Amino acid sequence: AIFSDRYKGQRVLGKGSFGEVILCKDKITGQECAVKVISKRQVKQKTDKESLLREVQLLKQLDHPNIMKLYEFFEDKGYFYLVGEVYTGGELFDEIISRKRFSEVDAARIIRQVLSGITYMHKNKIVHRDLKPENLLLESKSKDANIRIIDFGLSTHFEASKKMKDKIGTAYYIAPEVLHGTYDEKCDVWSTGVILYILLSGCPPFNGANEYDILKKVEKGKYTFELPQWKKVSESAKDLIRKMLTYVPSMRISARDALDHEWIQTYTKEQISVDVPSLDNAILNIRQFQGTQKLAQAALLYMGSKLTSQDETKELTAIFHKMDKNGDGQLDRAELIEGYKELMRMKGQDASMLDASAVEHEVDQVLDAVDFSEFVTVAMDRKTLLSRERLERAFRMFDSDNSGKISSTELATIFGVSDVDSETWKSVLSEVDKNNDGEVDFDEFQQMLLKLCGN
Repeated sequence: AIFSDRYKGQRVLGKGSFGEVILCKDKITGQECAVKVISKRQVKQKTDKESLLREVQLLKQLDHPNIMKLYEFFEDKGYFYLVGEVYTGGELFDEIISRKRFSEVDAARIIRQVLSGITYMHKNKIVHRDLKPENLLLESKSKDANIRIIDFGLSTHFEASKKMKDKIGTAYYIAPEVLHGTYDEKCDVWSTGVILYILLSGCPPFNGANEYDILKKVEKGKYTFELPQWKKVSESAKDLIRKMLTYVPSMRISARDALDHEWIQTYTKEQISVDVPSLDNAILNIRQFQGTQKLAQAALLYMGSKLTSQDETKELTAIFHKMDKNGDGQLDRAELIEGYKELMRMKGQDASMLDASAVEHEVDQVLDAVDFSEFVTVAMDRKTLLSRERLERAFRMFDSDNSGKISSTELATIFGVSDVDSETWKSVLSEVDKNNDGEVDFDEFQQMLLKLCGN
């Protein structure tokens, strides 16, 4: 069976671990689904094909309210397609930052859900390994929505990307034993402990100015509850966190036992809410955390889209250059589709244009922009639109005081998370604005990113 015979792509949902997520629709039943499209060229497998098929077959038979359902699985020469249910509530942390109040009751409800999902998957011998806030989606846009964990069991069969645009955020949550090579399901308890620590304080327990510094702290495994905002927190919560962030995995609490912990039992009850305070400083610090992570990520995706744009601009120009037998006056719709399809056929059938019919429609959207090779320039900047828009929006969102500016200190934090060399971005700043006075506006920030990706 072929994926594109059964599903049509509707909208690009965005970048995930190992590939893009596409909103797709079943061509017969009209059923909407979220499809993760994993390119075999960017991601190599680290297990034989048979063991992947076996795990896929198992996953299709599993069901739990806090686990993203896997419906179907397809493979062609270029891609794996993981077809699952659509959730529209967005990422947990994005919902949390919009709240005005947040308490240990709210935290405990969240963590009980995550642990319930984890406990279930561990019973079926499935480990996540890459659990992080972006893998926690809410089922709907309502309040106190059900949490669905995504990407369970991918880690085992696909080696993670070494491109930093894909690694953003990963270092805070990885269990030390995963770094050293010997790990088991207890690594998911660690990651959840890290997430809980951030929920209650707004700051990562293992932090640093870049990936390496963070990984160094994880590997030593030492963390503290010294920050002022921990005074607001119960001793039971801190005791659970200590057990989840226990270094030696055999001494670390299981997911199932974490569910029976006093903190979970006490704070996931209805009447306790009337005598529990709101963790305002935690909400403030998580807002800062989330904004920073989304801007850094948007910056890297913007640089990546620009490099992809420049690659494809030149490739598509040459394809038409060849197809054209003689001179200009050669913009022929069928030939444009043939050339755009040639561009795609060289890489395969990508996520944004899964079918031959997807290219025809895309060319028409470009032509409907440009009446009846000006086609190339319009075609490419439409692809990067979601990156430019995401960048500016992430910039506005990070600029919470609406000052229009990001400070030098904020740039150091943003580029550190982005793993952009310190001496490099400072040099780029001087070329953009020679007389800058310790801050950049959006255009200046954008100019820096362009220079940081050879433009």
